Amino acid sequence: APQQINDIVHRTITPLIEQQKIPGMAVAVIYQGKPYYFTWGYADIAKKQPVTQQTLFELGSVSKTFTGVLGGDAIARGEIKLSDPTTKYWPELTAKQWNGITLLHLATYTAGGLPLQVPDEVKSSSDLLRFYQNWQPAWAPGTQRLYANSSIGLFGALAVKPSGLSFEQAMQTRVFQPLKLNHTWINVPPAEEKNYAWGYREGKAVHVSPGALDAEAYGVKSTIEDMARWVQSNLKPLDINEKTLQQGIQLAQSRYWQTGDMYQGLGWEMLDWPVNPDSIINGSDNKIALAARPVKAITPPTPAVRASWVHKTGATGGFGSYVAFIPEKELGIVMLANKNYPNPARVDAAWQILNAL
Ligand SMILES: *[B]([O])([O])C1=[C][C]=[C]C([N])=[C]1
Repeated sequence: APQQINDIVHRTITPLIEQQKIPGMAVAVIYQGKPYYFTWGYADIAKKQPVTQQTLFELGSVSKTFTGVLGGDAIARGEIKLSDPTTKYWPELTAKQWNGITLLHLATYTAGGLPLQVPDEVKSSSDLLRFYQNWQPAWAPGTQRLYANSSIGLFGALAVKPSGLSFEQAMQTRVFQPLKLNHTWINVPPAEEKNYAWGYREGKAVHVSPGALDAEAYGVKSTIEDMARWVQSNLKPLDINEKTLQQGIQLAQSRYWQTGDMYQGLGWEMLDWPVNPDSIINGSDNKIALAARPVKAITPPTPAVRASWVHKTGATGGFGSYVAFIPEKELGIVMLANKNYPNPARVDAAWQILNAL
């Protein structure tokens, strides 16, 4: 890396690790459309295995970007519409609530109070349906934003319906492969197990446990290299050869709703650039990010705005990730750690480094 970049990263990251007590970390800066990688520490402390560019990490919520992108591609293919009511795809979903809730609502957390999480007692397809049928909304559709896995997960389960594929095959075929994310998995195969880092929560080594709609809402595992490649793709959609994906990417970055100074895409979250750092930093905090907030509709939605600060945080019980990019400046960063540390800290660091370029 050019010394500038080096200095920046090191200057900012080291202290973060030290303070947060992060066992491993990989970072990639995308500068002028070129990535530069940094790794630190361990992937597995016990076996003293270090973090490399091949180490796999749990994306947690950053999976939502993928979901949102696979959904846009489906839209671009003419297989679904955001305006379609949910029932068109899950006709058994017969209860009165479901009435006017469309794919758009689900995909954006504005359905009217769907829970953050799917209850752990929900296992079968039967449990699921019940869960849905019996859910009672707190608000009218399209009035209040509630960050929810059961909201977005559901959208992604249904988006792939017309295709005929399972969520995983569709992601693979339609997203991973075309983009050349060969080390990106929902289910990590045996041949890759050796590179899969241990999450660490309370000194204990942990892995994401399976659950309803996990693939769809938080099930991706990937590497710093593939992450960087994913960031490059979202930064320059137009260079993507596959029409639908290209288009699909752009739709995921479209602005459907606004709250405070933030806009809701399809998995992505964006702000206007330049941005008020206090805004994003503090906004990232759980108390704020997970709360119920009133939304204003953008009618019609605004197409992907080059001047933005695009991003998404993500976490599992043993990991914590962050991605941010500014299409207009051809810059981004990706931060992967095998420890779930505080959001604002991630935000602060990303902004420091990115502000410096
Ligand atoms: B996801 O893993 O529920 C997620 C959302 C917002 C912040 C973070 N760290 C994770």
